[PDB]
Amino acid sequence: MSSERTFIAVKPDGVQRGLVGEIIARFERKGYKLVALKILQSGPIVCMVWEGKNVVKSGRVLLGATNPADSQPGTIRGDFAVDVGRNVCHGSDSVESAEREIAFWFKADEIASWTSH
Amino acid sequence: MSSERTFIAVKPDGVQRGLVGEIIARFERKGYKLVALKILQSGPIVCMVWEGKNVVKSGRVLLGATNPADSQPGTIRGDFAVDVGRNVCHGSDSVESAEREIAFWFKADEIASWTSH
Amino acid sequence: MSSERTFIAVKPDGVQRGLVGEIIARFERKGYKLVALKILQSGPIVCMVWEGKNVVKSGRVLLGATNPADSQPGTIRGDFAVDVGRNVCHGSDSVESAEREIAFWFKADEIASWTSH
Amino acid sequence: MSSERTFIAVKPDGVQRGLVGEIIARFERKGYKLVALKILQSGPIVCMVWEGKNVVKSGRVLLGATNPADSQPGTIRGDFAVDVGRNVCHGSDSVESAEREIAFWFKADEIASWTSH
Amino acid sequence: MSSERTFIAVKPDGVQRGLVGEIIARFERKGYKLVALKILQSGPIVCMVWEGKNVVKSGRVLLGATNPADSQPGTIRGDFAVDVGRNVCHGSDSVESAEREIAFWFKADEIASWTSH
Amino acid sequence: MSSERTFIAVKPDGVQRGLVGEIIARFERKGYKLVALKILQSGPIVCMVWEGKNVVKSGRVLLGATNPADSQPGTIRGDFAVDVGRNVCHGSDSVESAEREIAFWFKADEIASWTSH
Repeated sequence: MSSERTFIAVKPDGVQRGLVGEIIARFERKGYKLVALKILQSGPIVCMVWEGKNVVKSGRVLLGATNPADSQPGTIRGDFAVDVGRNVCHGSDSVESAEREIAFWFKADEIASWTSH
Repeated sequence: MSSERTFIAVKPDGVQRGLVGEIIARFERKGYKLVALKILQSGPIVCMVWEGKNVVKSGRVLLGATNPADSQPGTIRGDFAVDVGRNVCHGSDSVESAEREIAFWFKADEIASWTSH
Repeated sequence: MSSERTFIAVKPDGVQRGLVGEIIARFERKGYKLVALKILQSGPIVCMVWEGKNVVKSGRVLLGATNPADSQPGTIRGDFAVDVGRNVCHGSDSVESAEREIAFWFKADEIASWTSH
Repeated sequence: MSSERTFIAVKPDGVQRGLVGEIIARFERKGYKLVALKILQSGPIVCMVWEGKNVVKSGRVLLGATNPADSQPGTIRGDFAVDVGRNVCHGSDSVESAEREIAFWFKADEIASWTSH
Repeated sequence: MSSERTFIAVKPDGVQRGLVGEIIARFERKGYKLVALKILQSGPIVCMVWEGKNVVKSGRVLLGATNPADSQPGTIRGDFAVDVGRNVCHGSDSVESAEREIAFWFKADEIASWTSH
Repeated sequence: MSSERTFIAVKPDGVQRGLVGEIIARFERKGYKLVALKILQSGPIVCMVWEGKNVVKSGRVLLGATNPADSQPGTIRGDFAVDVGRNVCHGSDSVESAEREIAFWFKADEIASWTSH
């Protein structure tokens, strides 16, 4: 509707195979503003937050069905995943649980903000 | 020689034109391990730290001569910059000042670490 | 069926974000012959005409549903548009109105022609 | 289920238009192990064999419906074919006829094998 | 220095092999404003005009030395040409003969103009 | 001068990181005819033979200086290698030793041949 946020993350298997550039770029080219980032340490992981109108449903469509075997080429699991264990990434589930996800990972100051062009 | 670090950053004009995916990927494909990331707010900026043997001279070669007019296609300023004012990025200058740069921006815990494959 | 023509165009928002290369190439790689081009001046716009068997339905499938929110990644609105106001391009609607569109924009001589390989 | 094989091949029209790199890479990036290759001489052709869990249905989804006019952008016929005569490639049909196809083209020794990472 | 123009063109062999998308995009991504286009009919050809500070020397560096055998990968002849007969394109020679080239091909009205972002 | 051959090969580290598509395509896009292929089994390896006028010096320029630290972005070692141990590939050394290399690996029949377009 306006200025809604959502939460993506990159599982240990993505990071390890060299995919962090690829994911980030697909979000840039759609039009969505990036607003916080960091890494953390099984294996390591990358956390982010993306802002624009509908970022919630759009994200889910970019990623592809959660069971690789069901997803479509053109999407991220469609071009790179094979099983549900090793499925490369997680994206925020609903315009509610965006918050329980964000607020549980990102302290107040970390989130920046600015106007685009 | 081994396990040396260096410091890249993405200027406000890069970020604004949608280049953060592109830069990150060129580092992934050469072989170098990524080890910390964050954003900050003129305009916003992205900070990183990359680890492997020679990451210092390699980085400089990936970016291209500081005066766009002098740099070569195939590199980052060669494919995307036109003048020295608006030149997209900064990369660490020497195996010394890597530190004065890192330590001045990144607190102890932020830097992670792990073994690759 | 044979040697049918159609009419694509690039809205002011496409042109402004730097997409004219991208669109043109997707038509080249499918197999379709290009046969006229020009630019014009809100904002500026790019006009074209493409020839082969079925170019009409194929074009529509390459572009994606007119409401970005409905279209699929892999297509042009799927990878780059977010709302219906700012939806990047227009493609010819039917094997009839191809003409009312062409003939209304392109004078007799402008249309070239040649044999391929 | 485990360690199943399948058989892809590249028709004379693919080879002639310069597509052998493109096809091979789409298989590499999904995760599947390559295990034999060769060429042969109408026109010439390229034969291969790919191994992992489900390689059979996955292959078919990567290629797209056999009638170009029916297939979806993001897939190989979706991005490059126009008619059913000149449709670029053939991929193995079922977990049975994988064999009648393989064994009819590839002598015992040609098939290699190794462990991945 | 400011707002200088230059003249690129695409030879019959480029056009025929499917390169018009590729060339145009390399100019878009550097930063230069596009300002007129058309096609014409041996074989057909594509004409253009590009505007920004230094577009003259930059163009020449993007294309590569005129003798393919001498040019460097990363540039247009470096990635696609083999001999000097069949060398894909022509780019304007000097900030003078930009004019004798432009004015000899493009009537007054065809050249548009606009402000960017 | 005409119809000279040369010999490329892909080391175990290339194959393992998923590069066989990438290499092959760079040869396709320059213009050179492919004429034999196979695989073999430390680790496995891929062998090939490429034909056109000057394929010998061109190949060497596409690959980059043998010491990664010396080579230039835009080339294959420039974009992907870091040390001389793990340097991804080998390409034929001179218009003589093309033969001692070819003939030592490829039996008479394996080499095909055909006319292009």
